[PDB]
Amino acid sequence: KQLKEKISNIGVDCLGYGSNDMKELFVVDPFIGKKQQILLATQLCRMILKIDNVIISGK
Amino acid sequence: MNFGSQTPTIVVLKEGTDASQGKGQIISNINACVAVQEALKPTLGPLGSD
Repeated sequence: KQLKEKISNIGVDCLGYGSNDMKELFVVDPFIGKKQQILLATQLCRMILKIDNVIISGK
Repeated sequence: MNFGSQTPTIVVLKEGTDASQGKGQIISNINACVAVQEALKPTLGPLGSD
């Protein structure tokens, strides 16, 4: 659907409504909040992948 | 004349003091530096690892 139509506010309806268009379902999120999910994730995983030596001193 | 039954010999260095002669120790010192060197071997370069 999203490849066909350019309207980009259709997602997964979890409450079981008959229509997936989110204009009528009253759901809104901030841009700064959804952006930080990608930024803090992709910036952390760079650090996770760059570890080769892993030394853990037993307590 | 003697004070007692026997008299054990004195160790020159203190008991537990490690010491060694020959070319074995300097090779061990070089191998010790190479052991520390191998930890930082793949770290060198832009594509290195933390």
